[PDB]
Amino acid sequence: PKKVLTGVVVSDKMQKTVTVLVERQFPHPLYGKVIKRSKKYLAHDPEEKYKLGDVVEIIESRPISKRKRFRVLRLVESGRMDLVEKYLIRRQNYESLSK
Amino acid sequence: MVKIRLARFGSKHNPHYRIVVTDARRKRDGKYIEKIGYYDPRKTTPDWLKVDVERARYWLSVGAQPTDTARRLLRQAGVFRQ
Amino acid sequence: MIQPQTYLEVADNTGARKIMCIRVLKGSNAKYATVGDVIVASVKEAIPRGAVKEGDVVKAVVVRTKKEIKRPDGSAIRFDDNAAVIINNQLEPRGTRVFGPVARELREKGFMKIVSLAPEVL
Amino acid sequence: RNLSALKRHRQSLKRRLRNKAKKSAIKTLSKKAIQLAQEGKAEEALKIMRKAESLIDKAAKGSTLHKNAAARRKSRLMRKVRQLLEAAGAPLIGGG
RNA sequence: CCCUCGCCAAGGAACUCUGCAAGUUGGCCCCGUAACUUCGGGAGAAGGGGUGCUCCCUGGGGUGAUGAGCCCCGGGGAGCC
RNA sequence: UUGGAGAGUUUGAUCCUGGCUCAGGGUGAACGCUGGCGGCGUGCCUAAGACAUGCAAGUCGUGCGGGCCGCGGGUCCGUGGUCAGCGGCGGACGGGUGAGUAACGCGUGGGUGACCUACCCGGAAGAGGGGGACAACCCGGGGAAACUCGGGCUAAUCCCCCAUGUGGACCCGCCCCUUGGGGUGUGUCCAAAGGGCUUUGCCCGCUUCCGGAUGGGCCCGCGUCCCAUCAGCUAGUUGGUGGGGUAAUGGCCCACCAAGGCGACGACGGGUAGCCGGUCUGAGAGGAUGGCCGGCCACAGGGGCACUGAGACACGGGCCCCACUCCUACGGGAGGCAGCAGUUAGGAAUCUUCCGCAAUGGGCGCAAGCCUGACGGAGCGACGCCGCUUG
RNA sequence: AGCGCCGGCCAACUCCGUGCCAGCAGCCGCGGUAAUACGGAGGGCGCGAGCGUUACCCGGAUUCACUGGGCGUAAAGGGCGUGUAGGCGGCCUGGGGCGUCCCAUGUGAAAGACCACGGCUCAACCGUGGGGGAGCGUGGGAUACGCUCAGGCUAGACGG
RNA sequence: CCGAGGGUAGGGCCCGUGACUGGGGCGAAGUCGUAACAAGGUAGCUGUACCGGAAGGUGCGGCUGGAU
Ligand SMILES: [Mg+2]
Ligand SMILES: [Mg+2]
Ligand SMILES: [Mg+2]
Ligand SMILES: [Mg+2]
Ligand SMILES: [Mg+2]
Ligand SMILES: [Mg+2]
Ligand SMILES: [Mg+2]
Ligand SMILES: [Mg+2]
Ligand SMILES: [Mg+2]
Ligand SMILES: [Mg+2]
Ligand SMILES: [Mg+2]
Ligand SMILES: [Mg+2]
Ligand SMILES: [Mg+2]
Ligand SMILES: [Mg+2]
Ligand SMILES: [Mg+2]
Ligand SMILES: [Mg+2]
Ligand SMILES: [Mg+2]
Ligand SMILES: [Mg+2]
Ligand SMILES: [Mg+2]
Ligand SMILES: [Mg+2]
Ligand SMILES: [Mg+2]
Ligand SMILES: [Mg+2]
Ligand SMILES: [Mg+2]
Ligand SMILES: [Mg+2]
Ligand SMILES: [Mg+2]
Ligand SMILES: [Mg+2]
Ligand SMILES: [Mg+2]
Ligand SMILES: [Mg+2]
Ligand SMILES: [Mg+2]
Ligand SMILES: [Mg+2]
Ligand SMILES: [Mg+2]
Ligand SMILES: [Mg+2]
Ligand SMILES: [Mg+2]
Ligand SMILES: [Mg+2]
Ligand SMILES: [Mg+2]
Ligand SMILES: [Mg+2]
Ligand SMILES: [Mg+2]
Ligand SMILES: [Mg+2]
Ligand SMILES: [Mg+2]
Ligand SMILES: [Mg+2]
Ligand SMILES: [Mg+2]
Ligand SMILES: [Mg+2]
Ligand SMILES: [Mg+2]
Ligand SMILES: [Mg+2]
Ligand SMILES: [Mg+2]
Ligand SMILES: [Mg+2]
Ligand SMILES: [Mg+2]
Ligand SMILES: [Mg+2]
Ligand SMILES: [Mg+2]
Ligand SMILES: [Mg+2]
Ligand SMILES: [Mg+2]
Ligand SMILES: [Mg+2]
Ligand SMILES: [Mg+2]
Ligand SMILES: [Mg+2]
Ligand SMILES: [Mg+2]
Ligand SMILES: [Mg+2]
Ligand SMILES: [Mg+2]
Ligand SMILES: [Mg+2]
Ligand SMILES: [Mg+2]
Ligand SMILES: [Mg+2]
Ligand SMILES: [Mg+2]
Ligand SMILES: [Mg+2]
Ligand SMILES: [Mg+2]
Ligand SMILES: [Mg+2]
Ligand SMILES: [Mg+2]
Ligand SMILES: [Mg+2]
Ligand SMILES: [Mg+2]
Ligand SMILES: [Mg+2]
Ligand SMILES: [Mg+2]
Ligand SMILES: [Mg+2]
Ligand SMILES: [Mg+2]
Ligand SMILES: [Mg+2]
Ligand SMILES: [Mg+2]
Ligand SMILES: [Mg+2]
Ligand SMILES: [Mg+2]
Ligand SMILES: [Mg+2]
Ligand SMILES: [Mg+2]
Ligand SMILES: [Mg+2]
Ligand SMILES: [Mg+2]
Ligand SMILES: [Mg+2]
Ligand SMILES: [Mg+2]
Ligand SMILES: [Mg+2]
Ligand SMILES: [Mg+2]
Ligand SMILES: [Mg+2]
Ligand SMILES: [Mg+2]
Ligand SMILES: [Mg+2]
Ligand SMILES: [Mg+2]
Ligand SMILES: [Mg+2]
Ligand SMILES: [Mg+2]
Ligand SMILES: [Mg+2]
Ligand SMILES: [Mg+2]
Ligand SMILES: [Mg+2]
Ligand SMILES: [Mg+2]
Ligand SMILES: [Mg+2]
Ligand SMILES: [Mg+2]
Ligand SMILES: [Mg+2]
Ligand SMILES: [Mg+2]
Ligand SMILES: [Mg+2]
Ligand SMILES: [Mg+2]
Ligand SMILES: [Mg+2]
Ligand SMILES: [Mg+2]
Ligand SMILES: [Mg+2]
Ligand SMILES: [Mg+2]
Ligand SMILES: [Mg+2]
Ligand SMILES: [Mg+2]
Ligand SMILES: [Mg+2]
Ligand SMILES: [Mg+2]
Ligand SMILES: [Mg+2]
Ligand SMILES: [Mg+2]
Ligand SMILES: [Mg+2]
Ligand SMILES: [Mg+2]
Ligand SMILES: [Mg+2]
Ligand SMILES: [Mg+2]
Ligand SMILES: [Mg+2]
Ligand SMILES: [Mg+2]
Ligand SMILES: [Mg+2]
Ligand SMILES: [Mg+2]
Ligand SMILES: [Mg+2]
Ligand SMILES: [Mg+2]
Repeated sequence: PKKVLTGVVVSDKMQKTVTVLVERQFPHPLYGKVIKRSKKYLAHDPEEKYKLGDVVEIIESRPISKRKRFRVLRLVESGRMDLVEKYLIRRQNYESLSK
Repeated sequence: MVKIRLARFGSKHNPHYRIVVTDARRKRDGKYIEKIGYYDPRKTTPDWLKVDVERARYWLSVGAQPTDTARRLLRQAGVFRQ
Repeated sequence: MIQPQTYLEVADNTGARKIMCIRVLKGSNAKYATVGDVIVASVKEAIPRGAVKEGDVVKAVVVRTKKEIKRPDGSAIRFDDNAAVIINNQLEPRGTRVFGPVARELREKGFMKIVSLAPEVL
Repeated sequence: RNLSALKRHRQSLKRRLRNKAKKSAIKTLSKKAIQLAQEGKAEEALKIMRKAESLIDKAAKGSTLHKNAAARRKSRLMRKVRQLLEAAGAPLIGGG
């Protein structure tokens, strides 16, 4: 099937595009422990209906642009700004990891 | 075209072909599309020939072309009996 | 009209790019070298790992010049630069190709080896 | 030092002539027809547009155009001509 | 012959105590800019591109009146010698 | 549960910590001393340095028209061969190599309603009527060669026009469907080549459509080394609208618009490496490795480019630039072994300028057959394993 | 018929020569006039068209430790706080079923490897058959623990 | 237009090399002394600071891993 993933919209500052952050767990291949890793997908939103904070599902689709190969499938939940904070606070922290 | 032929396995002075369906442009001993029987030209065992005949008729039915000396080993196994 | 201090392009593959004349080898006190003349020169600019290297004092035959040479048939030829091919003491190029045209004058002066390797002779 | 690959190059050169030649005309005409259809000039646009469409599908018969190119070329022609005529109209001949 | 001045083939500092003198460079706009640093700078570093006229489209300001005329600061396009 | 051994050495002696060392297995090996036979393997790991000579891709007279020698026998005809030419189909496979690449390259699983596919198979229908070019060939000019310029002639499965429309292509409408999938109505547009026999009949072809089969393009999830003494990177950059391009999506390319995209889950940068099936070790977990064989990729002196084509941006095709070498009659011109052998350089070191298309396979052909350094075999070398001898 | 070895590790011991020399050596160490340790010899041990050396890989190395180590004095606790990200997290009840677990099914090419058989007089080599796997797609299922949403609590924590 | 590359100019990283120079490892058959190990003959060590041919010394503060 076409791969479907669920994630939070973290950017809407593009026109007709949202950045949807998808997260996943998996046991570490050697040390066993369940670990998380996340990844941003640029998702096509022709309708500019998805907004910051939306938890959504995106479906792998025929390529729209360089880097956009997913359309937003459908809304799941609205207003998870607490997630968007998680992401943003991390980016903001980066200003402290330099020299 | 897609073809049915003999891929030489075995070893030196000791042939052992696998009657096989492969693309014509493959190499002889290359990746085949499907194995469908074997052939021992030295005839050194009770069954120095074998053929999935139900299959060899499919590939033929759908356009595979046998080699000369494969056509035969398909006649000799009566894939041609009408 | 090449003279000490004159820079010449080098039209071969010895790796020398630019030489500066330090003497015209034509008698006791010659003022100028022209086509077919031999100078002694310093290598002022070369490319890495050639036969020759910056600092080398070499000989070269002038093979084209910006001052026009006149000919007995009333014509003259003139090139856009002053160029010399680096040679050894027997007038043979130390290089193995020569680039650009050369003045036919070289031939009558016994630079056959150079004249033949040249793409054009004018 | 010889081959019939030489022959094969000899021919390529010649096919190339016929091809380039064919593609030039197709572009010359579509443009001619799109040009007309802008200032349309309805009947004349459509006239030339057919002459292109013919020439397109004709190249597509051989190696010049892959048939989908022809399809693609044709589609984009018609889309252009028509939508140009809508700033003025109305379609004098066929078609369609 | 001297002064002050203009040009000059090829070469290009070989002149001379010394490039002395004369060349070069040169305004404005844009790009771009190193060591080092007292963090100001070094910087106009260096280096480079643009520069006329013509037509068409167009943005803002002052004066008016919010407009016209006048004056100011631009932008994009196509061209001409 | 088919699997798990340790030892030497710090002290006068001890226990402990801890490093060093060894016995084991392995290899594309090399070096020494020695060396009888056979089988199967296997052999440039370094200079992706440079290469003398042969050979590695052709075939069809059942597409066409001629030349030259002959056979048949009355200048003309037939028949055969041979040689180019025109026209096919092959030359995009097969063979080499591992330079580049840390990438959707590879691996694994998926997507294409965003796509192509020569020859092969199945099914639907079809081949009417016209016209022309260019070689070969005759005639001149130019060279030592490579060769070529110009004038004219002629055939065809070569080229074009019209006819014919099962169908197919495209715009608009409408129905199902739901990314560009299938159907339908109007308008418009598109086919062709004939050759051969035993000649009112068959064979090989030619055409347009549909499906199949096979081979591919593109896309996505996850996996894929070292340095953070590389911490910030990004202007076609991230998105959008329109167009261009392609078989096809896409910033792949372009114009305009917006100001975005990425990064400690390690961007950017540097270094190293083709990846896998596997291989080697190991009790296992793991570590190491990617030679031979199979799969994919990448490359073809270094670079760029497109043409032809179903397919190439093409190892033994084309163009241009560079580097190098060669030839020559000194005017000019030619090459690309990382195909098989072979030379040279480098190196501790890595093979016969062998034989054959008999076999398997591939290409062209109705077939006979022709070509095949793929392949099948033979040669050299204890290189490896296995077998055998000196009783 | 050759080659290595015979101090210990490590299987194999005596004579002469030499005298901190000549030399051996993988580690410990051998040689300064009675050397099983150097060189030769006899003899012995191990392999045998081979034997040894050098190089490199895994092993021994639980010496990067997931399996499977450590930090008072052996190498090893940050000089101390505060706190961002992260990692981790009490008792009870429901919904979801992401992790997790089960079944089915597709994929997991061929060779190789493993078990059986068979062909070359054996073997190597080679053929036929068998056996599976992780992992990933799909359908169905389970809900204890981890997760997530929702509702309770007071033993953690905070406050009066 | 783009474009292999060529040319000019300025930057960044890396490697090789360099008069001279700084210490480091080793060798050992030497000179000077004896700093540490005993209360090591001034308990030691320590961060810093000034100083001395040299180990070192002294100040300030710290630790006991100090003998009696
Ligand atoms: Mg788009
Ligand atoms: Mg110098
Ligand atoms: Mg041909
Ligand atoms: Mg035109
Ligand atoms: Mg084409
Ligand atoms: Mg086509
Ligand atoms: Mg002058
Ligand atoms: Mg001048
Ligand atoms: Mg000067
Ligand atoms: Mg000058
Ligand atoms: Mg001077
Ligand atoms: Mg002087
Ligand atoms: Mg001066
Ligand atoms: Mg001055
Ligand atoms: Mg001036
Ligand atoms: Mg001025
Ligand atoms: Mg001035
Ligand atoms: Mg500077
Ligand atoms: Mg500053
Ligand atoms: Mg300064
Ligand atoms: Mg300036
Ligand atoms: Mg300027
Ligand atoms: Mg003016
Ligand atoms: Mg101008
Ligand atoms: Mg003017
Ligand atoms: Mg005023
Ligand atoms: Mg006004
Ligand atoms: Mg000891
Ligand atoms: Mg001790
Ligand atoms: Mg001892
Ligand atoms: Mg030990
Ligand atoms: Mg040997
Ligand atoms: Mg020998
Ligand atoms: Mg052999
Ligand atoms: Mg190689
Ligand atoms: Mg070299
Ligand atoms: Mg060479
Ligand atoms: Mg031959
Ligand atoms: Mg035929
Ligand atoms: Mg013949
Ligand atoms: Mg012929
Ligand atoms: Mg190939
Ligand atoms: Mg091979
Ligand atoms: Mg490689
Ligand atoms: Mg990199
Ligand atoms: Mg990836
Ligand atoms: Mg993938
Ligand atoms: Mg073709
Ligand atoms: Mg005719
Ligand atoms: Mg027609
Ligand atoms: Mg732009
Ligand atoms: Mg678009
Ligand atoms: Mg294409
Ligand atoms: Mg881009
Ligand atoms: Mg990430
Ligand atoms: Mg890291
Ligand atoms: Mg590199
Ligand atoms: Mg490499
Ligand atoms: Mg182990
Ligand atoms: Mg590797
Ligand atoms: Mg290797
Ligand atoms: Mg391979
Ligand atoms: Mg390349
Ligand atoms: Mg190339
Ligand atoms: Mg080469
Ligand atoms: Mg090339
Ligand atoms: Mg080719
Ligand atoms: Mg090429
Ligand atoms: Mg290529
Ligand atoms: Mg190829
Ligand atoms: Mg070649
Ligand atoms: Mg001549
Ligand atoms: Mg030429
Ligand atoms: Mg050659
Ligand atoms: Mg060789
Ligand atoms: Mg040598
Ligand atoms: Mg061989
Ligand atoms: Mg054959
Ligand atoms: Mg055959
Ligand atoms: Mg055939
Ligand atoms: Mg041969
Ligand atoms: Mg031994
Ligand atoms: Mg032993
Ligand atoms: Mg013993
Ligand atoms: Mg002695
Ligand atoms: Mg003795
Ligand atoms: Mg010993
Ligand atoms: Mg002894
Ligand atoms: Mg043996
Ligand atoms: Mg080891
Ligand atoms: Mg052990
Ligand atoms: Mg380990
Ligand atoms: Mg542990
Ligand atoms: Mg430990
Ligand atoms: Mg503490
Ligand atoms: Mg600190
Ligand atoms: Mg927290
Ligand atoms: Mg949590
Ligand atoms: Mg809990
Ligand atoms: Mg679940
Ligand atoms: Mg499974
Ligand atoms: Mg398998
Ligand atoms: Mg198993
Ligand atoms: Mg048996
Ligand atoms: Mg098997
Ligand atoms: Mg529950
Ligand atoms: Mg709660
Ligand atoms: Mg409490
Ligand atoms: Mg450029
Ligand atoms: Mg450049
Ligand atoms: Mg150039
Ligand atoms: Mg020193
Ligand atoms: Mg003291
Ligand atoms: Mg003392
Ligand atoms: Mg004391
Ligand atoms: Mg002190
Ligand atoms: Mg003193
Ligand atoms: Mg003092
Ligand atoms: Mg204290």
